[PDB]
Amino acid sequence: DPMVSKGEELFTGVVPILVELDGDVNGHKFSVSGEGEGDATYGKLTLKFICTTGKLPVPWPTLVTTFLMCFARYPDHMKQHDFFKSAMPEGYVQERTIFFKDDGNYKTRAEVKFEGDTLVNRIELKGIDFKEDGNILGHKLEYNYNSHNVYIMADKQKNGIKVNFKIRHNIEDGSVQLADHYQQNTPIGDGPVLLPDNHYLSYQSALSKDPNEKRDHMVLLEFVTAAGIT
Repeated sequence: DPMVSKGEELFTGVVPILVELDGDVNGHKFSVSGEGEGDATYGKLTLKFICTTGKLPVPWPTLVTTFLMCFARYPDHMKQHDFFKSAMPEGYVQERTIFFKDDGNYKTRAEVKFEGDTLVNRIELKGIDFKEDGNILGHKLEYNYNSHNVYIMADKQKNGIKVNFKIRHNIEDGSVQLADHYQQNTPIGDGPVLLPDNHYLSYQSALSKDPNEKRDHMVLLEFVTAAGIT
């Protein structure tokens, strides 16, 4: 299928990635840069993010979802449902509202596309209505991350997809902070895209620290696999 080919020929091997984020949460401004690589053959991403403005004013775990669904591994039987690769190289826009139960919300706009051989994710993030002393602005979330499925459905009238899901971040006292994600993606180009049947992506995420890094940062290892269309 020459449409499936175009996506295979873009993602076949290891692809370099660059991430850039500008954020303002409750007027606490910050910028983050990430670099790493993805190998969609294995659904694998390896990334390191650095807060280039100093201290990150929110917990690194709260940004993991915001910081590349094009690197999902779609099983062979599911390749006709991979919207994300089908939009490349022109890319797609990924927008979110993330509602932190009993606290503030993040609104995010990203553009994911190739710049030459490099896959780029440019993000603006605005957070409003946070509690200065809540779990987020008060840094009470643990530095870890649970596995989650993400359910993708077509958004046919917008030539794109909608995605809905809950992340539960562990709090230091042993409870959980719910982060309800609402998401929409639309292609940046005017060409055809694969609009999927309902399926999900399964995420595993591991957070760590670079022992030789003195700046505020996060090392992120993710594996992502499509399923749910037997």
